[PDB]
This record gives sequence, structure tokens and C-alpha cells, in this order.
Amino acid sequence: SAEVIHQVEEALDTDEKEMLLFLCRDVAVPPNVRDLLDILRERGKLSVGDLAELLYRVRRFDLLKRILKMDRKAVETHLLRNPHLVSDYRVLMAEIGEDLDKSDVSSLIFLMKDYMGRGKISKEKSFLDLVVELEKLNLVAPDQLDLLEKCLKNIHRIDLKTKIQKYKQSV
Amino acid sequence: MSAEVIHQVEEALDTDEKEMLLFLCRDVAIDVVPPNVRDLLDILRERGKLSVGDLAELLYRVRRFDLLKRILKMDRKAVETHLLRNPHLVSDYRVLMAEIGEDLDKSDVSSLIFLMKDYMGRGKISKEKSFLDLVVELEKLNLVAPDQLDLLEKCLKNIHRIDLKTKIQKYKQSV
Amino acid sequence: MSAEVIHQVEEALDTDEKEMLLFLCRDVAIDVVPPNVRDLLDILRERGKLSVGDLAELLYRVRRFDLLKRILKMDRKAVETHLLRNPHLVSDYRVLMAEIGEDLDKSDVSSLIFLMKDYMGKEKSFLDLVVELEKLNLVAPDQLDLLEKCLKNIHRIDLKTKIQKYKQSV
Amino acid sequence: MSAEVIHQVEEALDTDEKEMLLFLCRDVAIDVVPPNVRDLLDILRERGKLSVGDLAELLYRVRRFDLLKRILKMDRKAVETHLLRNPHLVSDYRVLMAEIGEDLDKSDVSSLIFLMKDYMGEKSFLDLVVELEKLNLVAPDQLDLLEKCLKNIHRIDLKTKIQKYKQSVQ
Amino acid sequence: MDFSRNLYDIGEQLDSEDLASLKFLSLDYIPQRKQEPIKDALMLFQRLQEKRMLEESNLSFLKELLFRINRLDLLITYLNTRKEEMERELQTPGRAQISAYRVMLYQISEEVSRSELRSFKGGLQEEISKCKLDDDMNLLDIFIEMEKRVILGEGKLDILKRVCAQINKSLLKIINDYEEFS
Amino acid sequence: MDFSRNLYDIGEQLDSEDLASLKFLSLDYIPQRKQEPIKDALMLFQRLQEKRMLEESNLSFLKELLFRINRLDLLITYLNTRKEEMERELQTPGRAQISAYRVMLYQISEEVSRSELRSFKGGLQEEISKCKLDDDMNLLDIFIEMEKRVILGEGKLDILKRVCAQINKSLLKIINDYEEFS
Amino acid sequence: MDFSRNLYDIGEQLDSEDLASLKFLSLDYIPQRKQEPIKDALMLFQRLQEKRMLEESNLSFLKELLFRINRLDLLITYLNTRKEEMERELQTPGRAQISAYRVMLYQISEEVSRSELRSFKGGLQEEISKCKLDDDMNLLDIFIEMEKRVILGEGKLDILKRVCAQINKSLLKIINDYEEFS
Repeated sequence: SAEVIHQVEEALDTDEKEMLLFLCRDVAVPPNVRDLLDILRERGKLSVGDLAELLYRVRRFDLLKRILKMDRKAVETHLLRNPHLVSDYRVLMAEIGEDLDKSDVSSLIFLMKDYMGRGKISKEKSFLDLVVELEKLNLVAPDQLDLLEKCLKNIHRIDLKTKIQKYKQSV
Repeated sequence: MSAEVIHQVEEALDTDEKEMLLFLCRDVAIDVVPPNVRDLLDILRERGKLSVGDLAELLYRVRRFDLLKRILKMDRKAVETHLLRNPHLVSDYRVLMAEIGEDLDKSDVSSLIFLMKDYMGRGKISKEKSFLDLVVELEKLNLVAPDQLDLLEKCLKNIHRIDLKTKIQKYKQSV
Repeated sequence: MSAEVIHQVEEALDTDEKEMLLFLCRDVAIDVVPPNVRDLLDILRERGKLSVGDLAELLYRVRRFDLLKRILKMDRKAVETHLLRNPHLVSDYRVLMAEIGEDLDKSDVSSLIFLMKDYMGKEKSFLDLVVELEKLNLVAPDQLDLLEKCLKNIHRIDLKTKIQKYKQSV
Repeated sequence: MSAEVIHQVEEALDTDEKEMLLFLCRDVAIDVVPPNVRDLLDILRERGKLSVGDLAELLYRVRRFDLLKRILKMDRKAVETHLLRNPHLVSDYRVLMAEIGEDLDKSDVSSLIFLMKDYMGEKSFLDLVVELEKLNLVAPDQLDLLEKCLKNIHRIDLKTKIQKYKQSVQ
Repeated sequence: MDFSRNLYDIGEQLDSEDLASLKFLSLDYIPQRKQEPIKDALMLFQRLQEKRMLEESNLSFLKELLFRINRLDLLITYLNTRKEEMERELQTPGRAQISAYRVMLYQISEEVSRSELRSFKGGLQEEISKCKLDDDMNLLDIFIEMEKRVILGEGKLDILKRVCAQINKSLLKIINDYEEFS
Repeated sequence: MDFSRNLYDIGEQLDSEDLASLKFLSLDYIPQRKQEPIKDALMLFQRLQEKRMLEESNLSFLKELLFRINRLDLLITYLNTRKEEMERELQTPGRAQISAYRVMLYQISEEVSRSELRSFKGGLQEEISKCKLDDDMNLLDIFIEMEKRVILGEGKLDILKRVCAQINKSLLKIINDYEEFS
Repeated sequence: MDFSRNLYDIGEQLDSEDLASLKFLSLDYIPQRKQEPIKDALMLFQRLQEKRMLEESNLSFLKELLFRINRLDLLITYLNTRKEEMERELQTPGRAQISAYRVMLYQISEEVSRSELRSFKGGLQEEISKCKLDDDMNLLDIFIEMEKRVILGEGKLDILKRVCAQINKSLLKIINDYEEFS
């Protein structure tokens, strides 16, 4: 409808909106969430089974049950059948970003500055900003992750390295 | 000159030696205020005045030779020879001040700040400060200089300590 | 009088000295409140009220002789003679307030604000406190009864002596 | 008074002061919401409700006696007499709301927001008040919800203030 | 809005250390990014509500959390639940919403004094950088750091056992009990 | 500003231990979260003013607090009230704004030396971990911890009697007097 | 900075007992809150300078304190002042800033042995808790506590006489002298 869309757009978060934009970048930006949803409804497929998966990707089960009147079972079944909307590459990127504090991103922007300009990265940026900047530099892709893995190993986060290895083994 | 070794050195040093390192390189980075170690090292790298020899000299000054042995695989003899054959990155005045600060206990800073209480203020000296901080504050008043150590000499003599006075006189004769 | 000299001066100072300088220069720029010290210095240069002697006076008020020795190549005696000759931009009241603020630790200012909470309503500093008192038209370079009384009540008599000496000077 | 007067007023005011002024004149800005404080002052002056007495009233409400002494050369007694004699421009409802907002702290306002997020569903207390007014949950005749919320957070002095005001108005 | 009032009353009886322990015990359902700015019980409760693990009809998670930190008075005063009921509920398999691994770690953490902490820090000088061995660090900080560098986990315990053996042996008893439970 | 000045003078005459005793005694009207960041009497007086238990026209609670900690010189100097007036006022039912149980706890705590404290800590090794039995703890902290774990409620006192029976028996007399009061 | 150097030299020779005696002697000039963190002569000198009771122009207070604490060598060395000069100055009315009440109390304190202290504590164990009656506690602390409970003061001295009469009479003689002086 429209009231549900208004509640959805008003009950989200700025960082949550940033994560949503980062995730939707894969499909291929609208600064506002409402324009992005209009685009998804018009050109893409704004299906319930897709929006539910998108919200479940960011751990917002409260809005999932409150608005959709559906539990985690429907999105679980949808994921078990096929993750049509998003890619596991974006999911892993978001999950990795979710597990980093201010010191981690500070060390990352310090270390990756070796072959990136100071003004190119600027400051006050999240891990999604680093990811999109690397994508613009065109050396990070769902198949090439050795440089990222090495950089992660440098800052002594080996559990995330194991997660990267597990993801690479899966696909 | 990678940033990786820079981060390794930064993480491998305690906060106690961080302030000493900032004090030791105050003259070189004098047009700007450095907030911490990483930013200061970045500024030195950007200015081009930072090299492997400079880092080795600073590490030798802070006396952490084992870090050089494990990372750079360099002993104190090599850095000593390099310093002998090259201009000194740090002035002997700075290292003298640092050694004096290291060679004292908290039982004396209270007496010293009491002695020079006239020059400073209650609010400035209320918080606990190290010897190097007091030296920096005195420098801001232009009351202590590398070529002018008379007031510090008198203050050291006032605390019934003369070995440090002998060290100061030795530095003066080195001039 | 180079703008780069201004930038170097701004770089050398820290946040506390910047706060003290802003408080000192608050009176002359009563028409425009400068959110930044660089903007304040630019305004002073544009108005023409900022000069070599003016800058030396302002720096001496903050007790930073290193810049005068290095940048301005001047000592305290020459600027002292100039100030004895040239009229000063800041009143003795402002420097007296700054001196008093220098000698109060953060513990006792809490006691002072606790005393004065009756007349008003959070990491407050003494300079901010006196600015607030000025805003409510209670403490002025003319009348200082409130500050003197409160200082006496909290067992700080030397500041009372300083205030009385300043008043006798006037 | 003149354009330069209101320009100086805008220059000398603070962002928190401007926000509190905008909130306070919300009742008289019912016709339209001004995006700017200077725009609001111009609208009020062109509406004929703005005068020297009204300006002094607003400045007293925001506690800016220093400007009144420096600009309009007036004392608190004059504005008190004008308030007592002339009709009050704004209701004491807004005054009480502003005074309450002057006391609640960031932790306090966050706790209140968490408490009242149940009925609804960074923002300042005044923003919460205007939100409640937008939802028409609190009005100058109904305060039981706010009283209960304040009681639940162990801030009883504000409850006493509100009850005293409610007794006074009737 | 009595539910919010009850939650506020519960949160108002927590100091800094209890908040830190609660934050540590919630690492299995809260990411570090969502946890860095957390400084009050209300924020943590809002975070839990966002994942719909806490509501009027669902109080089990809160009960388990409060039970694990032994703050029984808060349990009995507001939630109207006694010790026997919680013990029976946790005895039932399938009702455990928190891994016994984290619980064992927290219980071990509660059994260290300052001298024992200094001895532990001195013992782990060899395998851990002094930067992570700051004197300001508590046991939980060390545990979080060790888990971050995957030097200590569910299957990685031998270094932990060897280091803890020096201070005490009942710690080995607890570790063996947890291992047997797995 | 005479009222504020008088309050400041009153606050100027207290050590850290008296502040700790006051904080313990005012736990009923003050939650822990506000209790924790308090290191001077002025903040405590601010909180009490916020709860309107102390003002210019209301000084009963302050007098009660000062009398209960055995500080009469302040009462006679900055309040001009001797022991007789306070005792007569306390005789009035409904004016004892402090529950007698807290007073009894404080009185019992006031009659223990260092050796007795060590004996108490050694005897409380039954149902309390030795972490709370470290030598840093005082008796009031032990009471707070026991109250946290519903072992020393207003109606639960037998454990206290059993532990205190190992040091002195007049403490049993005090407890019996308190019970007779109820 | 010669004057500050002289002050530091004077403060250097003081010991723990002398520092404690000086802290006690300045009770009416230093309240409890400032008094507690005092652990050196320099802090005491700073506090005295705060109230403008010690400076370049006025040095009578320091001489008075040194004469009271019977440090004649320090007086003759670091102040160029003799005992005769101190006696002449003290003979002049209004020059002494220390109450003869405190002076005689300190003098009595200096004339007590360990056995006499034990006898005093046993004689006054009824009205005072044992924690304040610890063996390490000297007479000054007991006097402070007694002043706190308004049982001892200028207008009430009978208890002091009754307790002191059990050992010596010359102490009562000094008490009578002080009574007749005022």
C-alpha cells in the first residue's frame, strides 16, 4: 500500500539506510529511501518475498513481524529456496562491516592509504565507503579477495579470515 | 617505507614512551601540533624527513633495541655507527631533557612545581604532569633554552641534587 | 602581517589558549560573535585594528613568548615599553578575570556554580561562568560585589586581595 | 525597532537562544511557520504585534538582560512593569515548557524518550514537546500524561511546579 | 505504559560493572558495531527489542540474563520469579538461549582477584602483545581480544587451560565439566 | 544565598567515610545508577533537592541523616538543634523517614574491627564466592552484596544471626531489639 | 624564589607525627574536606597560603606553630627567630591565632604514656565505639571524635576532668589554669 511504505521509510535508520543502499547497489544512487523503493517497484520486483529477505538481511525482525505480519519462517523458507534479491558477496561484506569498531576502520583507512589518495578517501567513512571506493578502483570483486584477505590479516582479525575462507569454500 | 611497519611500531610502544617520542621530535614538527604518534609519523613521512635511519635513531633514543632486532634485524652498533656518520636527528638538548626526566621519581616533581609556582598558575599545575611537560611549559615562557639552562640549574641545585647538575655542566661544556 | 603568520599563530596555539583569546577579544567584537579564532583574526585584520604591536600584546596576554622570540623576533621588554606607550586594546578587567580563572581548579568552580545555581539554571569552565554572569547583567567591570562575596565565602582570600587592589588602582 | 536593530539582535543571539525563541513564538506563529528567526522577527514587525515593549518582553523571556541594557538601555524593573500592566504576548504555558526544558539533561531526555516511545513509533526536549503538540497529546489544559511521566522518572520538583502553575491559572 | 516503566525501574538498579557484564554476555546476538556506543541499560534493551527477543509476552531472555549475574533481588521484585522456577527452567534442555561456553567463561571471570589478574597478565606476556596486555584491561577484555585473534575459542582451549592451571585448579574442574557437557 | 552557603558549610565538614555512610543510608530514596557517580556531598544534596526531600522550608530529612551518623556539632552549629529535639521528633510515629532495618545494619557495621572483619569474611565462605571476600571489601559492601542475592532481606535474618554468633553475642541483642521494634 | 625555597626547606624536616600534629592544630582553619587528602607539609603550606595566613609580609603564624610544636632548632635555623622573641610576641594580646583550648589539649596529649592511653580508652569505652578506640589511635583522634559528639567542649569539661583524675592531677592542674585564664 502506501501507509505501510510510509511507516517503513520513517522507521529505518541512517546507517541502516546506508547498508540498504550498499546492498541494492549490486542489482543496479537515490539519496532517499523513498525514491529507491519507487525505483524498485517500477523497474525491479518489489515483491513481499524480496522485501522480507532484504529486511531480514539487516536483523530487523521487529519491523518484519510488525508490518508484514509474518515471522522469520517465511524469509527462512525463501532463503532456503533461493536468495533471489541479494548476493552472498554483499551479505558477507555487510556482515564483516558489522563486526568492526572505530579503531578497525581507522586502521583500515590508514593502511589502505598506500595506493589511495588522501582526498580520495577523505575521512569519517564507514566500511561500506571503503568497499565502494575499492570497487571504483576496480580491484575487489566476488572472485578476487586475496588483497583484502591479506589486509585483514595485517590488522590481526583472523576469525574474519576464517569466515572469508569458509565463504570462498562455499562458492 | 611502508605504513605496515609504522603501525607495528606504534602498537608495540606503551603510552609512557609515546609522550617521550613526541617531546623528542618537537623541533622538527614545530609548525604544527601533533595529536598522537601515528599522525606525527604520517606528517614526517609526508614531509619527506622520515627514513629508515630516522626511525632507527628514534628507536635507539627510546632504547627499545629488541624491537629493531625483531623487526629490522638491526643492532645498536649499526644505529650508533649511522648516528656517528650522519647528522643527529634529535638535538642533544632534547635527549638530555628526556634522560633527566627518566632519571627522577614522582617524589621530586611536586617539589619542583612548588618551587616554580610563582611563574605558573594553580590551574595549570593542579593536574599531574611529567617533567617533560613542565619543561615544555617553561619553554613556552621562553625561560629555558638549549643555550640557557641557568634557571633549571638553580632549581636542580635547590633540591639537594648535584649529579644532575654535573650532567648539565657536562652538556654545557660539550657546547 | 602576513596571513600565513596568522595561520602559523593559529597552528601553534591549542584549544585552551584559543578559548582564552576568544574571551579576551570578546569585548571589542561585541557586534559580531566569531565562532572561530581564525575568523576573529581575519575580522581584526579587515577592521585594521590588528597590527604588529596589537598582535604582540595579544600574544603576551596569553604568556607565549616563544612565538615572539621566533616569529616576531621580539622580547618582553620592548612590548612592555610599547604597551606603556601605546594604549592597550584589552581592559585590565579582562586580564584580571583571566588571571583569576587561571588560579581556580576544576573542583572549586563546581562549588561556585553550586552556590550560584539560585540565580540561573555541562562541563562548565570559569571563563564560561563569567561570560554567563555577564549575559545576565550581574558582573561588570564596574561592580564586582557578587564575585568578591562568593570568593570570600569559599575561603579564597587572595583573589579578594587582587580584586581590591585592582579597585584601588581605579 | 529598525532593520539594523533586528539585525544586531540576530547577530548577538545564540543558536540555542534562537531555537528557544522559535519554540516560544510558536503560539503567535500559528498563521505560518517562519524558516528563519530573522524572518520571524520581520513577519512579527510587519504584523504590528512587534514593538519595543514586545522586544523587551522576548529578551526578558530568553534572559538576555545584557542586550537590553546595552541596546535599549533598560532595566529589569521596566520590563517587569510592562509585563504586569500590558497584556502578555505569550501564554505562561510556553514559559513553563521552556523552563522545564532548561533543566532536563541529555540522559534525562533520553530516558523520557524511551518512556514515551511506546505511544508513538538525538531529538531535544523541545522537539519532543512540539511532536506531542503535533499529535495533540498535550495541551495547555491537559498535563496529566506529562505529570505522570515526570513522576515516574523521580523528578518531583517539576511535578510541583506544574501543579502550582495549574492551581495559579485556575 | 507500565511495561516501559517496569523496564526503566529494572535498568535504574545497574552500575557500570553489571552493564559491562551484560554487554559481554550479549556478544552472541549483538554485533560490535551495534555495541560500541552502548553506555546504558536502556540502549541495550532497545537493541534487544529490535531483534524482538524482548517484549511483554516474551521475558525469558531477560530472566536468563538477570539470573546469570546473580541479581536475584531484581528478579523477584519486578518479574515475580523465584530462584527455583529459574533453576527448573534452565534445567530443561532446549530452553537455553545462551551458550554454556560463554556462561562458563563469565563464571571463570568472576573467580579472579587483582593479584591473580596480574599473575595471569604476566603469564600471557609471551603469546600476547603488551598492547593488548594493558594494565587497564580486565579479564573480559583479554577474552574478547583472544577470541578476536581466534587464539581461543570453542575448540581452542589448550593455551587457556595451561595458563589458568598456574593460578588455580578448580578452574580446570569447571573447564572439564563444560567439555564433558559437550 | 544564605541557605546555599549553609549547605556548603555543612558539606565542607565531612570526610570520604561519612559520605560513604550517607550514600549507604540513602539507598532507599536513591537508585544505584545515580548513586555511582557521587564523590562529594554537594551532588547528593542536589539529588535530594531534585526529589524535594530537602529545601529551604524543609530540613527534617537532613537533620535525621546528620543525627543518625552521630554528628551533633554540625547540628548545634549550622542548624542549632541539640540531641533532645531530634530524639523527641523521632519519637513521633511517621517521622522516621529511615527504615529501622537500615539503622540497625549501620549500627552493627559500626561495631566491627579489622580482625572481626577478617573473621566475618572467612565465615561467609559458605554461600558467597571469595571474590566478594577479598580484603578490599568493607562490611557495608558485604551487606549490599548480600541484599543483592536475597539472603539478607528484612524478613530473612537467620543467616546474619548465625554468622554474627561467631564473633559477639551483643549483636544478637541488637537484632532482638530491632525485632521487638517490629 | 628564595621565600618558596625557605618554605620547602622548613617543610622538609617535618615527619609523620609532626605533620599529623600540624594537621590537628589547624582544625579551625582547615575543614575536613581539604584536611583529608593532606599527606605532606607542602600541601599544608599551600592551603595556608590560600587563606592568606602565610606569606612574605606576614610570617607570625608559622613561628607560632613551630613554637607550639617545640621545634626550636628549626626556628633558630630557617627563621632567625629565638624562643624569647616568640614568648614576647605571644605575651602581646591578640597576636596568637590558636585557641588556648587547642593548645592545652595538645599539651595534655603530649603528656600521656601508652599505659595512660590504655587507661583512658578503658575509661571512655562506654560512649565510644571500639573502631575509633583502636590501639593505634592517639589522644588527638579521641578528642576530635568527642568534639564531634558535643560531649567535650569549652562549655562542658566535667567528663574530661573525671576521666583524667584517674591517673594524674597535674593535668587537672593545667585544666584549672586554663579555666582561670578565661
